[PDB]
This record gives sequence, C-alpha cells and structure tokens, in this order.
Amino acid sequence: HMMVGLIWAQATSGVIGRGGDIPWRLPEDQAHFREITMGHTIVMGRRTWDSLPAKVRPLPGRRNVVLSRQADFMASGAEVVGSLEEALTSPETWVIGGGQVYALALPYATRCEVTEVDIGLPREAGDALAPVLDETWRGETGEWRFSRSGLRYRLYSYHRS
Ligand SMILES: CCc1nc(N)nc(N)c1OCCCOc1ccccc1CCC(=O)O
Repeated sequence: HMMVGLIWAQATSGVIGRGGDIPWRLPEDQAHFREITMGHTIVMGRRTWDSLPAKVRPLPGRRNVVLSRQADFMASGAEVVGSLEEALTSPETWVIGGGQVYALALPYATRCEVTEVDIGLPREAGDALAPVLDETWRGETGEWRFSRSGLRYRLYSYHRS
C-alpha cells in the first residue's frame, strides 16, 4: 500500500508557495509542515529543490526524493528519480512542490494538507496555483487563527479513498 499525500501553503487567491519562494511570513506553517512530514518520504521537483535555502537542503529528518527528467542532474543528500512511480516506494509519501509535481501526483493522492494564508496576493504571470480539488475530497475546514506574524491562517485536512 503506497499512500500519497500532498501538502502546500497558499494565499486566498490560490497562489502557492514553492520551495523557498514564499512571500508570507507564517512561522507556524513550518511547524505544521514538519509535523506532517517528519518520519516520512518527501518528493519534490528540481526547481523546488533548487529554490530551497542551502541550510534546509536537504530537509532534515526525512528521506528526500527529487523528481527530474534531466538525466545529468544530481543533488547531495537526496535520491534522484526520473518517474513519480519510482518515488512512491515508501508506505507514506508527501509531495511538497511544486506545481508541476502536484499535478503529476494528484491522481495518486488520498490526502491533502493545506495551509491557507489570509493575504492579498493576485495571480501574476509565472505564479503557480493550488491543485483544484473536486467533490471526491472529504474535508474538515479549520477556524481562522492569528499567527504570531499578525496574519490570519487556517488549516485544511482533505482526504479520499
Ligand atoms: C514550510 C513551507 C511549506 N509549508 C507547507 N504547508 N507546505 C509546503 N510544501 C511547504 O514547503 C516545503 C518546502 C519549502 O520548505 C522550506 C522553505 C524555506 C524555509 C524552510 C522550509 C522548510 C524547512 C523544514 O521543513 O525543515
């Protein structure tokens, strides 16, 4: 049984953070992200891996896998694979970005963990949007919470079988 999960953070506009490209300051999201993914395999694209801050490259305490079709691409502290199917060896796999990988992994996913940030961030050219969730996703919607940054945010935990 190879369970796939997706986890991301988005503005209310749907615009998602990708790797180190995160425009909002929301410290609690990192603790939330770590609580979900710790002790599991995490899968990310090349562009996401590249945009990671060097201090968190690779991400500590987790089996890092990078999805790249470029055959010459290497990355210290992570396993590179050329197919998403090859990355889903573990019993629980979390896909952590970016947009292209989300879309590839979405048909396989049975869980989505979403952080929505209450911040004005219009869609602009080059921005990735959150994967669209259809009526198959069963979801518990969290209450707006105030971050110590001053921003409001809430947690969505979606699932399907
Ligand atoms: C916390 C950011 C984040 N939050 C959620 N809910 N989903 C993501 N896919 C996500 O991005 C994960 C990849 C980027 O991760 C970082 C980007 C900049 C600084 C620190 C981290 C995470 C470091 C860590 O997890 O130890």
